[PDB]
Amino acid sequence: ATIHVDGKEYEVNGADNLLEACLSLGLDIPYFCWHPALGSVGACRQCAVKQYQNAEDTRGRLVMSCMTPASDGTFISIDDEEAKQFRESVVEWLMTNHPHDCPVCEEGGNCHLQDMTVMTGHSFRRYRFTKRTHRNQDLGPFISHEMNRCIACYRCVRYYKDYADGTDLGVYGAHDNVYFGRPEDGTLESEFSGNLVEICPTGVFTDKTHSERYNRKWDMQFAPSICQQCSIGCNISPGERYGELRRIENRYNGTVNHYFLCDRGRFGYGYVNLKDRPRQPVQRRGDDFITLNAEQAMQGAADILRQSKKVIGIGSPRASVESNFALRELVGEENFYTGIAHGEQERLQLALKVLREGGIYTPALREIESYDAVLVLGEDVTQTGARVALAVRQAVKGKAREMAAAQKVADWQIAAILNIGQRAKHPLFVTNVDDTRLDDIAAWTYRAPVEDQARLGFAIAHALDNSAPAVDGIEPELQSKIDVIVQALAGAKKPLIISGTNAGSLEVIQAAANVAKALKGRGADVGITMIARSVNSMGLGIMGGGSLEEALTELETGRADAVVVLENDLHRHASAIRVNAALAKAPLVMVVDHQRTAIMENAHLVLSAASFAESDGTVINNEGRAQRFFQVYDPAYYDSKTVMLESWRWLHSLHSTLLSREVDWTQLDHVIDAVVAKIPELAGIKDAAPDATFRIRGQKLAREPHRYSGRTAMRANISVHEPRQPQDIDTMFTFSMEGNNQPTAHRSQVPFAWAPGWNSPQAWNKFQDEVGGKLRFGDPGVRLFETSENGLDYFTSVPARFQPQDGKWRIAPYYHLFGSDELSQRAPVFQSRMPQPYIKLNPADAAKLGVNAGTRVSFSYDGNTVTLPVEIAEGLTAGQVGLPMGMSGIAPVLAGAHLEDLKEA
Amino acid sequence: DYTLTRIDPNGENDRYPLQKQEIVTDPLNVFMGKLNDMVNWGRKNSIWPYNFGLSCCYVEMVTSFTAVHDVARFGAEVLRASPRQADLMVVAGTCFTKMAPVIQRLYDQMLEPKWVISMGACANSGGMYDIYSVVQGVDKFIPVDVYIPGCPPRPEAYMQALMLLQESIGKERRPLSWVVGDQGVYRANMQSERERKRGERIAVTNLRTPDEI
Amino acid sequence: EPAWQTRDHLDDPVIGELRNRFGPDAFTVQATRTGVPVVWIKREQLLEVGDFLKKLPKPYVMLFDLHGMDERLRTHREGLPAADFSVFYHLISIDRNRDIMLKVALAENDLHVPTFTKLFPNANWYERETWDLFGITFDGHPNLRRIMMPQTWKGHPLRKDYPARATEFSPFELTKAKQDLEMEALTFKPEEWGMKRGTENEDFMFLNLGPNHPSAHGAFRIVLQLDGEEIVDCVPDIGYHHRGAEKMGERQSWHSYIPYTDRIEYLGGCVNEMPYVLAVEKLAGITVPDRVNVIRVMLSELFRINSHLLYISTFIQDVGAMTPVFFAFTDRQKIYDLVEAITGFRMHPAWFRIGGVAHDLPRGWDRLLREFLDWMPKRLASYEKAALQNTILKGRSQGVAAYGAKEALEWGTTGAGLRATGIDFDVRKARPYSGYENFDFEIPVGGGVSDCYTRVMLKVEELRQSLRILEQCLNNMPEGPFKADHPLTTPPPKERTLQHIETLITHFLQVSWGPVMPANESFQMIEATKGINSYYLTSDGSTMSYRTRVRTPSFAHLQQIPAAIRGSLVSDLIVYLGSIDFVMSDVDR
Amino acid sequence: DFLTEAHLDLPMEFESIGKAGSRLGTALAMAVDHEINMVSLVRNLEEFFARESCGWCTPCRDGLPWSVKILRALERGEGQPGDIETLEQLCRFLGPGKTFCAHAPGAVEPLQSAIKYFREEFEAGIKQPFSNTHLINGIQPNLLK
Ligand SMILES: CCCCCCCCCCC1=C(C)C(=O)C(OC)=C(OC)C1=O
Ligand code: SF4
Ligand code: SF4
Ligand code: SF4
Ligand code: SF4
Ligand code: SF4
Ligand code: FES
Ligand SMILES: [Ca+2]
Repeated sequence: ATIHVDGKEYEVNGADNLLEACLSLGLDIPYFCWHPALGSVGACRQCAVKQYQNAEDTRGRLVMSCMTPASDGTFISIDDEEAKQFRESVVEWLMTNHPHDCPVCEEGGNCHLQDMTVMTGHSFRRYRFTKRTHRNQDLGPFISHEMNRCIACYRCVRYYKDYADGTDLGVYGAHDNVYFGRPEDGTLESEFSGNLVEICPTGVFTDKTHSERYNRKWDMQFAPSICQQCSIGCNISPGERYGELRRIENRYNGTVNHYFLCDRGRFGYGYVNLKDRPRQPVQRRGDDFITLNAEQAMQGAADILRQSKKVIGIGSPRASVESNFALRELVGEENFYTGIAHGEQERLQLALKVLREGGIYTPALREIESYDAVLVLGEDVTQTGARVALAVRQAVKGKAREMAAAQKVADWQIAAILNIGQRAKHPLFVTNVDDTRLDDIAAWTYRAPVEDQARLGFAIAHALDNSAPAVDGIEPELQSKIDVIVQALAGAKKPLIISGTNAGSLEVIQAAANVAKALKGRGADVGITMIARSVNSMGLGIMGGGSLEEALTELETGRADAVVVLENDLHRHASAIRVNAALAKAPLVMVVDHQRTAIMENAHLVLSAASFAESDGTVINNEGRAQRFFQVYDPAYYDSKTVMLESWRWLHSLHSTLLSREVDWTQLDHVIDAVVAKIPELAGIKDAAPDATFRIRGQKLAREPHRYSGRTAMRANISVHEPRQPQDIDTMFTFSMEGNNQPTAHRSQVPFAWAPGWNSPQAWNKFQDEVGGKLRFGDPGVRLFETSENGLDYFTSVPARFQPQDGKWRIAPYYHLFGSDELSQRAPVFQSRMPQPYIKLNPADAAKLGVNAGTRVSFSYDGNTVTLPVEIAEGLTAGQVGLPMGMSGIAPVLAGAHLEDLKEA
Repeated sequence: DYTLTRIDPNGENDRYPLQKQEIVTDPLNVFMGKLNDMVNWGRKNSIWPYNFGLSCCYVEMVTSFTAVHDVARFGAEVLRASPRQADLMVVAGTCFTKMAPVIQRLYDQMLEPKWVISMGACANSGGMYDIYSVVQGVDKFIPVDVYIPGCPPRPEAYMQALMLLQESIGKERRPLSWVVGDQGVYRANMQSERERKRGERIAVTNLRTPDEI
Repeated sequence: EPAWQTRDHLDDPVIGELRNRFGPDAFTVQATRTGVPVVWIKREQLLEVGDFLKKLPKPYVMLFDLHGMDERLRTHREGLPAADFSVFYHLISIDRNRDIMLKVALAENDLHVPTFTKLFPNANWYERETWDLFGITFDGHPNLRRIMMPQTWKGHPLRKDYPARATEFSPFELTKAKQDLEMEALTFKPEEWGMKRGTENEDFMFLNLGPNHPSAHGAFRIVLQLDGEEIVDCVPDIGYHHRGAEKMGERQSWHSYIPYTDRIEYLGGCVNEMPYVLAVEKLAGITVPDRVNVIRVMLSELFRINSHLLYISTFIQDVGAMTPVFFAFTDRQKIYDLVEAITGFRMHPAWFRIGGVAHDLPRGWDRLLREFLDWMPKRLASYEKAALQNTILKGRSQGVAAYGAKEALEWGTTGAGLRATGIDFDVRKARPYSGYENFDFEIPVGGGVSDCYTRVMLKVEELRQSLRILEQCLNNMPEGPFKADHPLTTPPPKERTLQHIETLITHFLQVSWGPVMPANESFQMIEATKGINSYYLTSDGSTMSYRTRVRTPSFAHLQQIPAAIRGSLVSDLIVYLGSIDFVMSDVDR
Repeated sequence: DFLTEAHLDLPMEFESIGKAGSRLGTALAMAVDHEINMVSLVRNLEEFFARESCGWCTPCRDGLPWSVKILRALERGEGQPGDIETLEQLCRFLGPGKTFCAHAPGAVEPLQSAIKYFREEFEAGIKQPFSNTHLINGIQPNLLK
């Protein structure tokens, strides 16, 4: 389509509205109520442009550009006098009640309303009457509420209710007294409530965790990074000030997370700022602890390692690819062990084998929203892979989108689309041990043990393809539900099968692979998604290595007298008694970590590693995309005593000091080249980001905004002499504002969005090819593997049905978005949000034990008799007890395990 | 409460200043102290500044020399063009990177005793010129006795720094002769002017409004 | 049509003359807010175009400016030729009262331009600075060495990839080896400037007149080749006062750069602020009210009197009579009484704003202005009779370092030297700005010879004329706003900021991220205290300047020095330095 | 829109009432006698229209209360210069197409017609000079001319 704007010809998409077409062309139209992810509603009336039918038309008519299609032959004027006056009048009307709050408002300098007030040129107040006011609500620990600043743009309710399917936010009242919030005080229950702070164009909804230590956006040092709290790999922009991680903003990745994070990623960063973190290497001598610098630590550790007969390494899925590889080079390939348990490793390598050998395409997170039917097997996605649950909700809304497209309704007219669809949606079938948060939109929910969920999957695969192995002993009611699922999946043009390692059973993954294979054999465009546990679970699985049990028995037999543990607490993947005994038997334990873990009470050496905010590296997400995260700040800029290095830097220098008696701190690209030379399956991590020599016209990429303040005062209490800005030899970013952050710069890694006149998160418009699309020079990250030409065979290992047996309780995993991830549960803001510890019981089993709701029961697992209050679970199948995985004392390796001597005590 | 400086231009130290400083106690008997006081009185009441300027701060310093301020009243107007006859170097202006070896050479060509006043924000720290061609403070290589904030400090601020230097000179200990005795230079560790004036500064409540003359 | 509107200046007759001579496809006309026709010409035709402009019927006689620009990060180059770098040539026709800006586009690998030194001899230092700061080579330049940076400097600091701040690099560490190295690099090498060590009969003495000399007006060295006391030749060595002010222009917001404009010519104050705020107001599309114009004119004339008082008294001191500097600095204190009362500061008021001034005039300013206007004329008459009419001063200054109109034009000399040659060119009359056309004042001109004495007495007459302008400012002071009603007036009026939310929003964003200037190029030329001072601003659409080019007159006068003093005694050079009216902040920026 | 006595000889059709700058509407006409102040009548109308806003769109929800407060000031004799021009601009910018639905164009029809036909009653309420700011001691205001 060809449009004319102010006498200039432009080529646009005719299926787009005029506002998104003109913003994609770089033109400036002020707007409030429209969002790229939410569609157009025409509420705020800010986006007015004058429209003409012909070129020889001079009268024109003001229209909403967000509500007007960008068809062929339209003439519009943005800079028309009447349009400019009306847009200024809309800003002035919004200003009549707006509080005088900018100095004490957390949105200031990041506020879309400030930007549009300036953009329209409204700076003179002539309204002289009173401003309306509102009381605020308590919305929980994450979101602060200030309704005085509301402009009634309806973005919050549209996002929260229509997009995120939340139920506890709404709009109340009437004419000029419209109120946006909850029906009463309480915590916002959506797992994606944190996106309101960027969705709201004012300071009504603000980040309370950032508000505790608030700084303005210009004072922030940003870097492009990857969220470390699960395996999805959402792109984040962490920002720091005065040596502490202040905020996590969404970094737009049009392929992965686009505009949205989940609340675990947004608010679970507080472990970075814990005061008990190791900042220096510490060596234990008897009961004394001596702080070493980097060289003495390397020399002493290398001497003890040279004296040792066998050194083994225990990696972790928390650590990056480079750190795990550096440990593997330090100890040797045959002496390297992944830090996860044997069953966890078996499930992870099976998921990897399905992904890169099953012949079925694995979609990126944005691509999930385009699928026509979803079957989730075993994986409680909202608690383990939350952004996948948000994307699945969008895929479910696809049916209303299709019905509206059949009636020639434009895809941005979201209200008409929702009116046409009503309650119709694409089929979603979820299986879990209990109810899920997806059950409100699920066509069916199967609450069953993991063996029974696997058997349901095997039956679905057999009914789709008779060559798949059959399962006998299916009830006619379950058979009818199976035929419902089969008729839904067979009629889908794009079916999606989601599973993962979190269900704790190999057979659930095998059944999901069988269903995907059966759908592929019918010639369907089937996708498969596997949800891993940690940020670099897939990278550790690709790298491989022995299980934690093998490392523990090597230490226990005495064959290994030195162990180097990298970023692993070892209690999440094995019994703490066995781990403590094995680590006490070893004469040398070295722990390279950034968090104060329990295994440093027996560590002879503790290397203060960097967290993700102080390190660079590569992580592999659940769909096999290698993504580079960059260091945010130098921790030694303020505290010169801080010796906190990247884990791969520590281990590379340790290997160098062990071999040639000399210290080599190396560079990141050298380690990356070593990875891609030694491990060919990880060869794609070279292209995840350009190397440290990359420039934009000779200049590096800036980590902080050009108006970054306080350079000659922020360290002045320590010393009046300003030091050099810390140097970044590892990456293409500079630790200063003396660099490039132009929206037209040819790069993919954008540390933060800012454009002149656009200080808010709406500045991401200028960094995209089209608004709501891709970053204009490609999204960062690269897939490690393609879809294989040939698939796998059917897994014939159909399990028998679950049988309750007396005195033996099967542990059903219950994951929590706040609590089940180790580092984010260490954050202090998550303690209020985390549930109280509990044990779930069936009503029949609780009646058999003579136990009511709330009473404490004691059970023993591996010599640990722990007590827990009882919560009654209606949906949990009898013969099981529900346990919160990943909490204090409940390791996720307990998923699928058994229990003895469960009695009331 | 004294810092002792010993210079060593030919020692095993390359970084300027070519000196070592150590915190010591006052070395000061009934006649040597009186004659040291007499020498300090004579030196503090006859301070000949070096006619040396880098930028606008020099204009304010020589403004203090003129009739409306008359720094001659303190006995500090003599304004030598030669570094050999000058006692006080006022770094009055930006320490440009190209000018830094020149400033070092001129400081080297001055003779004992010598004092340094860093006048203005540029000389103090680089000031507003955090820029490629400017040394961020003359105290990166020249030992400085008095710092004057301001851009420029007004002529009476330069006079106030002259009085501050006079109080610092009046209680310093220097060798009475180069043939016999301790040759190191002892400078008293004065109380900061910020902490001295904090009591009367915080007690300020009201100032004149900026609306009248 | 407002004066700040974008114009291509196609109706300028020089465009038609260039079209008839070279053809319509030989050049591209760029529409700017500079007020000047901007013409992109090919590199191969630069000398032909310059020669054609030099030999026009009413010719372009002065190369006003010559510098470079790094266009690699400029995102808004619509209608512009493809360029990684560019070199611009600002040429003035005095008899036409017109000017033109030629622009040459350059690729990154081929960074060489033909030298302009044959057409305009003052292009030598401009090309040395463009080579120093951008790395652009000028082919055929007789000595293309660094002029702002030391000889052992790496890189070209005005390039976009060169870091601005000192804290990007290691802190300055003066060691013995470094001190010896840069002191060797500062040592004059007479073989590199084509000078011999002497004749057969006698040796030439190579003398450092500066950087620490009583007659050098700052950090400034002239290397004198002396035969006895005769100056065989001299090499003025500048760059000792280089502050990176243009680079800082790319480093500060449009508002936060104003104090830097103050310190370009540090005896000028608000005079230095005026061309910058006028050029930014052209970028912002702001027409300031009449009271703003009168306030800015009054502050400019007060600082012109301040600067002229210092200049006249220091000339008298350099000639040998040391008494009038005491009285003249008392007069400067009377001016400073008024200036401190109005702006809160003596030397660098930083008081002009985009769209106006920082505050209204305080109550009782007219009392202080009346006191100064009563105080000044008897003092000035006393200075004239006691020193300027002394025949020993006349014998030290009359006929000393003399040049004519041709020498003034070929070296870019402006201000009192140019008008001492008889050319009646003052910016406040030829191209009126800031409401100067509403004041009646004369422009003093010389008889045809630019003497030391003639330059000083012309500045005395300029002081008297500024007193007349100040009398008119005192008597006819308009009532009205001290800030314009524009949305880009930075900052807004403070009382409305403190009680109105939309004004508070505007203030919040203007002082933090900065005012957004839409992408354009602007230019403002003013009559500063020491000559013609100009700002050339390129906005790329951001809150920071993409390029801030400051043309200062002292650079041109110091380049003129060796032509006008060659073959004179050293005392003549002392008097010449005293009569130029320069400061080295102006020279080195 | 309000109509005067001269429009009483108009047929009650959509087209004929439309050409007279009004609307036939529900065709249930209301008479205004000489004892009714037009400012008070339009204030009552606008109070109804502002409080019956659904709150969806900015011009109606936030511009009708501004007109209500202006008319309240005019009724009390506390109007200030620029109030009538603000009412006229509000009538212009709340017309058809500016708002999401037709509630606000109908709201501003009587206001614009009463200003058109009975402007002398609206100017009678403007008695005080325009003042939006209080004095802040120490800061000199920017006195416009
Ligand atoms: C000595 C009695 C009072 C007179 C003060 C000196 C007269 C004004 C100084 C002029 C001057 C300026 C501005 C100046 O910048 C300079 O370079 C540092 C000089 O050379 C030393 C000067 O002489
Ligand atoms: S929401 Fe925006 S405009 Fe309102 S007080 Fe906060 S920063 Fe200011
Ligand atoms: S709370 Fe924020 S997002 Fe919701 S309507 Fe108000 S301004 Fe819009
Ligand atoms: S879904 Fe996972 S990767 Fe994404 S923000 Fe949440 S915890 Fe982080
Ligand atoms: S501190 Fe200010 S007044 Fe002094 S030299 Fe620097 S810029 Fe000039
Ligand atoms: S004009 Fe209609 S849509 Fe807009 S707020 Fe008023 S009643 Fe609601
Ligand atoms: S953005 Fe179009 S009316 Fe709100
Ligand atoms: Ca690093």
